[PDB]
Amino acid sequence: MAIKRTKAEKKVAYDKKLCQLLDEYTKVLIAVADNVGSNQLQEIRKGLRGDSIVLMGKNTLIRRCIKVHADNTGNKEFLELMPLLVGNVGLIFTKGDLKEVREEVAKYKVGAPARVGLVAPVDVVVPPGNTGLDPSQTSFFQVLNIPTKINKGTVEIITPVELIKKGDKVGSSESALLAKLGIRPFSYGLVITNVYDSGSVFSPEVLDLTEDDLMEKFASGVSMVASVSLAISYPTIAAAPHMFLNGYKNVLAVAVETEYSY
Amino acid sequence: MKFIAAYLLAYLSGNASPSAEDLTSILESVGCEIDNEKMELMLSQVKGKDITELLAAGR
Amino acid sequence: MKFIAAYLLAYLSGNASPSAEDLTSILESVGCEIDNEKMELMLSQVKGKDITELLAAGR
Amino acid sequence: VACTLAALILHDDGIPITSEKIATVVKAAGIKVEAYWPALFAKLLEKRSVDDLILSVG
Amino acid sequence: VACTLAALILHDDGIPITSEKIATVVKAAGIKVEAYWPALFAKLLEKRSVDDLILSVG
Repeated sequence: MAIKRTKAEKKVAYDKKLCQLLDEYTKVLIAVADNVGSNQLQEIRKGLRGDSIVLMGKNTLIRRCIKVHADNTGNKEFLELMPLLVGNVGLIFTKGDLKEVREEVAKYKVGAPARVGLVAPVDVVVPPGNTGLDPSQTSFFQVLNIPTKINKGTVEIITPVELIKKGDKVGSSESALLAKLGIRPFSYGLVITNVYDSGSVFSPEVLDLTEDDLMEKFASGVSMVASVSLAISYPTIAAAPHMFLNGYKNVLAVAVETEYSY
Repeated sequence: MKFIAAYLLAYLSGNASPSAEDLTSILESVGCEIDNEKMELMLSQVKGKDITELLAAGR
Repeated sequence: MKFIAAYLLAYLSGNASPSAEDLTSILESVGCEIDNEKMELMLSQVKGKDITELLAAGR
Repeated sequence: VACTLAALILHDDGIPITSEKIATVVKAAGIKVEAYWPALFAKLLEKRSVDDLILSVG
Repeated sequence: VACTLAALILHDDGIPITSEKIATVVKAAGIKVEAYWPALFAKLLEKRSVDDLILSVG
């Protein structure tokens, strides 16, 4: 901080402030900015700062144990699964629910051009089409493994393709060429490692929150209710017209294979 | 089912479907013991319904 | 499933589906231990949804 | 049809679709017995899977 | 229907669809018990494949 000379620069003082801050809030989430820039963090911090707020510290961040030692639960060093802190983590303490926080943080991420030597967080692709750039070193794009040609006196990318896969490092040359193209693939913000609320520990697979899949299971589950409702004949309001026909359909049917005309 | 065919059958004759007068009588003529609880939900569901209109969409 | 039928059942009565008040109570009345994560996911998915509109397409 | 509805109820109740059984349900309804229509009906229903026909139909 | 939803949850949980079991889920919901309606419901559900009915329906 601004006090650059030796005076604290605290141990137990900030950890005590961090202590009351866990004890103050129902939900504590542990998150990664490391991908994110400085301003970019402030603006995500700004949204959270209205709702209820987040802190950084170092090993003084591991002291989820002292808060737990104060209360009775299981969000700490001891009872937890494997402490989900990773390097360059902060702690977000909140009034806000875990699912909602995940959506807040995960859903709205800020786009940010890739970096040389950074591992791609997701597949990076280039689109086909004219760059609009005149003839020059098109060769650099080919070196990168982007097929290119001059069409109509302009350098154009021949076809869409994945330049690099997820988990693979982005070469320097690649980054530089993607940047010239104006391509901004990566999404940065605070990644969620874990959330604690009310005696339970939630991991990022939980927090990315399915949600269409229940709309199909609800519609199917309602169709399971509805099905049961038409065929069963059990009529309070919905089920009731569908049943009447089941005695008639079965009869109307009974006319079709057959050999009365009446 | 028993209940659906029995009140449908009474409906073709033009006879009403009441509890004791026709619905139990048709089911008792089958040799089966009826329910009062289904017979009252089938009768309660029937009230204020036009059976002829519902058949007319078929479904 | 347990969770889908329980909040659907509460929805017919007109009762809301919250965590402890109705969803755990219905599942506990079944005699089953409710998983908090499954309840929490269902409540979080429900927020800001019109259950009546989704039923109205049926799928 | 009263005769078709009588057949589906007799199968749902678990009783065979014959002239006596159709006649008893038909009499309980109050509709007069006509020998040929129940006789045709039992004959049409002979050799049938009632279950397999019921379900189809456009 | 609260009674139909109660039946599908009872089968999913693995518990039999009877008057006691429907009554406990119905009470947890807060809906008053009515003897006729759960009794019809258990009776309608008697002799059924719940699994085979669930899937069809136009």
